[PDB]
Amino acid sequence: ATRFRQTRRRRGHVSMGYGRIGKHRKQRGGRGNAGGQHHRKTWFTTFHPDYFGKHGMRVFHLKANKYYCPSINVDSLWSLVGKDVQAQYKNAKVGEEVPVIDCVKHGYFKVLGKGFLPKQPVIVRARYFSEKAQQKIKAVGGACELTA
Amino acid sequence: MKFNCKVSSNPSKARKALYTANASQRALMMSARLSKELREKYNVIAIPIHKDDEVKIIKGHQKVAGKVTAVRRSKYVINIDKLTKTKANGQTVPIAIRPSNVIITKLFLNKDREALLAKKAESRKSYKELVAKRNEEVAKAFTAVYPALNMDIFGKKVEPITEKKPIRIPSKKMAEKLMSKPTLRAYKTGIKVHKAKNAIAAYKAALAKK
Amino acid sequence: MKHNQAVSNIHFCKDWRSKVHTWFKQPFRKIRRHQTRVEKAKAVFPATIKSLKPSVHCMNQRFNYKLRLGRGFTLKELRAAKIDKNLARTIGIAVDPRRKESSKECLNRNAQRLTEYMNRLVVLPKVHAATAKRLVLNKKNAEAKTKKAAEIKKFIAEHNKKKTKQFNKLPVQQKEAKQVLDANKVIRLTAPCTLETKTLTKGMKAFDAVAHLRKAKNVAKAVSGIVKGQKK
RNA sequence: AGAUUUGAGUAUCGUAAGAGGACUCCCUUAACUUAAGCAUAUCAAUAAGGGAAGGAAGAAAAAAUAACAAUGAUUUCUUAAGUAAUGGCGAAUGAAAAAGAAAAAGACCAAGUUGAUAAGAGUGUAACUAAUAGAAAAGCUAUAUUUAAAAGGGAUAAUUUAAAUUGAAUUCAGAACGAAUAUUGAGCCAGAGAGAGUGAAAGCCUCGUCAAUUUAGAUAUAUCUUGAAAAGAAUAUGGUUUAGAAAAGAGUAAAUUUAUUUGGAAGUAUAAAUCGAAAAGGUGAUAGUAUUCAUCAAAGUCUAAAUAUUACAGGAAAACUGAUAGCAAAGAAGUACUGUGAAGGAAAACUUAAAAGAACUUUGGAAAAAGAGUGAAAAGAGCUUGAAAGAGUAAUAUGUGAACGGAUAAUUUAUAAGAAAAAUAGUGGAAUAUGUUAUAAAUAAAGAUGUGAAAAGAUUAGAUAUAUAAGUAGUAUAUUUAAUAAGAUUAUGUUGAAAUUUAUAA
RNA sequence: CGAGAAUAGAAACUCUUGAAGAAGUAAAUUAUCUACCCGUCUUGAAACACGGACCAAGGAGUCUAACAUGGAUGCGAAUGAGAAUAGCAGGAAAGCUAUAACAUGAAGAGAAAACGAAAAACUAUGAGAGUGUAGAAAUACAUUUAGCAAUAGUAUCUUUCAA
RNA sequence: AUAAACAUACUUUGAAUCGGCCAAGUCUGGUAAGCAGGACUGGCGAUGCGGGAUGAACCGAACGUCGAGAUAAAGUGCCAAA
RNA sequence: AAAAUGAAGACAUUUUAACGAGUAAGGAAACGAAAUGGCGUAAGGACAACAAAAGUAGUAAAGAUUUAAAGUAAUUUAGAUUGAAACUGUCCUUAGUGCAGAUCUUGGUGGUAGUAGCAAAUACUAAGAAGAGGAAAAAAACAUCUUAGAACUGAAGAGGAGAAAGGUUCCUAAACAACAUUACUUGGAUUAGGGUGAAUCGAUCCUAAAUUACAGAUGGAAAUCCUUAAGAAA
RNA sequence: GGGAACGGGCUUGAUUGGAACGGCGGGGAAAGAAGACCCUGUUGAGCUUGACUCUAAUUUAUCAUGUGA
RNA sequence: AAAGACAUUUCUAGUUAAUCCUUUAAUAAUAAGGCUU
RNA sequence: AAUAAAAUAUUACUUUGGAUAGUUUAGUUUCCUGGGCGAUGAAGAACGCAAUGAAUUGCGAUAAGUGAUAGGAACAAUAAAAUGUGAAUAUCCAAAAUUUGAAUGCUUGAAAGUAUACUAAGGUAUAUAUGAUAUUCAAUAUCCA
Repeated sequence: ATRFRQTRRRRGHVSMGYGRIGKHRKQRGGRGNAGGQHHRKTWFTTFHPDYFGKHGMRVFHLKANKYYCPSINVDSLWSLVGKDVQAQYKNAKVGEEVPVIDCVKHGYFKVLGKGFLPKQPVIVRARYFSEKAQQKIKAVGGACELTA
Repeated sequence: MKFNCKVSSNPSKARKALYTANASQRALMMSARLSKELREKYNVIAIPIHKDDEVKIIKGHQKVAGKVTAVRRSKYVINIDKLTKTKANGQTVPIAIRPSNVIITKLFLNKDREALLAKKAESRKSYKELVAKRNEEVAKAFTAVYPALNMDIFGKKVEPITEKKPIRIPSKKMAEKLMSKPTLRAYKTGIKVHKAKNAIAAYKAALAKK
Repeated sequence: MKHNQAVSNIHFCKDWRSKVHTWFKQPFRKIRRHQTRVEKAKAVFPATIKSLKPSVHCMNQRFNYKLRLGRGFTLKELRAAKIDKNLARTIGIAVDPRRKESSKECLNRNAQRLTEYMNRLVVLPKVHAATAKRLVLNKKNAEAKTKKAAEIKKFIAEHNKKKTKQFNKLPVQQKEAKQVLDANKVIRLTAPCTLETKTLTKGMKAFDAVAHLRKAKNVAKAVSGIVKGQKK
């Protein structure tokens, strides 16, 4: 909407809100990120202090698929199967059927342990497990299963 | 609506095709309607006009009847021997008439007008009987669903439904608040004007009774 | 630049105006392709099938739990399904000799796909006339096949209570033709998945998943020390 | 003398050239610019120069990715991603696999083998030839599997393209106008109320538009005939008697160096100088050597489809411009005109419905003027309207080295404010108000909890038929027979808020 | 003599002018007071600073792309899926539908290998809700309970040489 | 003691600007300057009005359109109100 | 700013109190007690006589010129004249959206101003003719043609012919709107016709300085070199 | 007089009758030209030079396999 | 020594070997690249 | 002190000028279908042809048009002649198609020209490079009597 721009409220004002002393000239210190080490150094220090330099080792061809590992906390495990299934097997124990939460089927590979688990046995199947994730699962009466 | 992507609904292209039309196409655009007596004789609505025909001017200042003396396809006009103007210095000039302001009252039929009139009459009959085939099929569907009614009802007067069933919807209260100020003022003004018209009518009715 | 902003990285310093591609032909690609699809649906009528494709696993561990349509069945999958590789391309089956047999599970999964397709397949005779040899030979062996099918019915009756054909017969018969556009939409890649439930035992309860992960990691990083020690 | 090789002239039948180059494949080491200077860098496969193509071209069938529960020619789109990486590590530059789609199709040469070898080649045509990747010849055979007389004609049908034909309903009535489509009134058509023309605004005046018809042209579209339905032929795994005891692309792949290029960084690609392989070998992007592993098998060729297009040609649209705008060009526009040349390069739309474009007289040398006349109207051709700047005429007003403006009055001019009506006392109640009744309408319900019906399907177990059938409740389809489990959708109880406010008439 | 308070009373008018033109307003002239050339740069221009003879028409913060803040909106541990693309009716550059790749987010630190968050929290002040009494009109005090947001500080936990 | 709820504390986003000049019961360099440079404050710039005849900065006082009054600086022979 | 009232009244509510200078600059839209309020241009989607003919318009549109009214203002409204066919009001959406300046662009027009000028090339006069075009109180000047007078270039010419360049300007007749700084009956100007005759003059033919081919040589290319050397050519 | 320190305009005075012809060169800091002198731009260009960085031409070394000693 | 479906991890002491991270199919000795100063 | 000639101011009418309004056979952009040239002489250039034409349009010594097939009564500025025994008009057709230009027998400046062969004129063919076939040859290049 060009009728709501500031250009429609500065018609009649000579300089269009750019000043009479310091005009609206072509450049205001260079083009792009020019002068990052000479006259815009105070801007780069203030707002991007680690812009200039090197840090870390180069990876000549990065295989970003190897670092792909979605994670789910223990507190979010039961939401994969829903609260209806969770309440159905609320009084399960050793010996009878216990729901299996296949994280890989839902796109989660590693199970991290954060937050609390409802006090029901559960079988958690995933590729990797955190240390506290296995402790919290076992303390609730469940089991940890490996995949792939 | 037009569903033929080949023809154009652009006014500029329609006028351009009118000015640059060849002589063959200009003949058909210069068409006139047969009179009552000729239409009964041939069952043809209209034909392209021709020299030595007799027409009758039905629109314009002078509704005279005359004989066609020229069919000027460059100007899309015709000339009549009985419609002339004296060009100041004594001599007369024909006055141009559009062929849609006249009706043909007598035909100059040599041999191709006879063939054309026969062809036009036959095509009129075929389309008239084709429409009858469609009309009965549309009538057949109506009867199979409303056996107690006939299709002539669609041409008579219609009796509107008078039942005035209301519905309780929990949005009539909000309606006045769902209008912007410009349309709220118009709606409230119409309510006030409508109410005042009933007030004067009631005053008129009361006086009429007494 | 003034105040707090990101460092701008815009590659417009070249001539982008001649590098601009606009998609004004998008609404008409849909019409052009759909119309070409319909004319493709005729001509090759029936079965404008986009060829039966195998069930293959997506590459890499990021995707390997998913199945997707490959390109062409391997020669072993056709041999296992008892299909001639020369006839396979003519009955709407994709063939790919470039693909190597990856696993037994792949061989069995994609041999079952061909078996299901061959049962759902109806091949019309090469010659429409009723005097064609295949229609003639169908009647000729119809008497003999009745006794041939007698023991096969009881073959699957007692046991279920290498002699295996090199090639199965093509299903060839005269029928009212119904056109399906793609056979990959009839034969699913995988069955729908429901909630899995398992019996909780003390054996699974005591399993130490983290310890096995660390041991697998530590054993992998310990092969370096073995080689250095051996060379010492 | 004769047999060859190589090179010429002539004759015959053909072929290339030039135009165009928007899109396509390439060659060549621009600079302005950015880096707040500048020299690498950037601009940038960019401009200019040069070559070659088609309706598309290019590419295309792994010496390819990957490290997986693995994929699988090429192209194009989405995502990856402004990421990995490159970079006076500054400014800046910058991919690809995986993944999702459109479309899909694989075939040959060389080498090898077969040699009573086949007008033109024996210094070799021709035939066979790959993932069970030691192939290839001739003849018998076993088992599974495929098969109708090919190719070419004729006809019908279907689907499309083009042309032609056809295509409703007021030639309605009144009033008024220079003129009716506008206006008033009564009607009609519509799978047609897109559009144009018509003295002026049209669904029904003309042409058209909707629905259609006919005839031609194609499809590798199906049907029947020619055409018999046989002889045989083909695919694969074997067995056997002879034949045989292979090959797989060289100044290439690499290497040293130089130069350009790349995101490719101890070298991604190209080229040149030198050098130069093979009882094969290439790649896994940190150089080196070793052993494994994985995956391919270069140095010859073709290949539809999905994709691009601001040349040019033919169409259709538009929240685009409306004669200083939109193309430079709404007229004989790349024109007039300029320059030796390469080149440069405009301006200019409108009388009226219809020329009915005054037409005869007087004045004048003529041009013209004044009458007269046409027209609804001079709209009078320098022609729709006709602004401002600048002038002329008429009316009014003022006056000593500026003029104009503002506040306040005076003079003159103009505009401009009205037809009702007294005191007191006899009749006379009329608008309204107070309140009583009756009538009407409106205003209260958001939810909560019960009982059913049920399409489409889904699973399982049976039955019939067809096709196929591995020793894995045989599969698949069509029609039927029962059961479970849910079910989109849908019907209906109970529960739960009134008593007020206006209007109307006495 | 006399405040408060109680008892009772006394105000509804003239004149002049105006459709023969009132009041007001406008225009022109006269008179008193008053008034330097606009735009711009500039400490400062009426400037002996520059542009401006006059009039008409044109004429200058726009479009594409990336990020951020903010006001309105939808949904919300999800949001978008008008990614390509594939279908539908209608003929349609419009509209509707597609258990869906991916983007951003739900987890953060480290150059990287390798990892991956509870003492079901604590402390302070703090929003709100009740009662009683009185002034007395609103309102002002006492007392019971609650402790959100925000800020600051604490234990505990993840990664890092380093929080 | 006094004042202070349209108090106080701010948070985010952003504009313009960083050529300045003047006064003085101030200072430094200079013989000095309507010179150059500073400390504190008030101004002009950005500001018209009443007065100083005239004037960016002096004095009084800061401005919506007006009526009536008391005033400020400063004035009261005429121009010019007294 | 605070109280009060609040489904629609209306003037963007009622009351009370304080306040109002301003360059650069800021205050997008929407927000019932509104987190500023509005005017104008053009186009798009709607709405515009509620009872079945539903904004205005040949009983006069837009535009133009003025006269009055409303508004603080941007502007709006109406009358009259002119003009004759389209247009307007409200809400949203959209922008090629508001000019006094840019030595701004294009076009048109003033003062200067009836002014500076129409002063090199010695020079014209008389009678007659033609023509609308020497009249007149000397309006002292008058273009073309003939005759007479008086003169100039002075034969290295203001003479008679050619080359290049121009291109019909050549000749004749009719005609004078424009053009030749007055005028023109004149013209190299307007209109229409007519006109250029070669065996012997030239071109054509020959070669000069030089120039360009096939084949060849060279170059990434375009193309360059070679002209008788390189050739089964000439 | 003050003012941007040399007014046609402003303040106070001197003074003024409207329209102009021929001259004239005091003024209009008169017209012509975005000062060419001077300075500033992180603006150029011609020319010079062991200014920095390069390059044609020239030069030197190696490689590019004729036979018999 | 204690838990573990018809294998394999944990705790304890002795031993031997390797040991800051990377060069992305796995290792090795050179080489190079990271981190802190 | 005085006059209003010039000057100034407002309105009406007229004029110079061409703004404004209304309008559009012209543009711009997007999309769809093709992308169909040439030694059988292309694109481009020149010249010529209408009863009265200068441009433009169309055409090529058969000239603003010929035949055939459709088509059915006009054209016009003026006059002719023709015309239902077929006027306009349309075309992927047939005939014809000047000089050039890749330009190709040789030459070409603005150049007029000119050779040979086949069939006096007129008309054809004859550039360069190149493939296939035929024919005539050349070189002791290899054998070879």
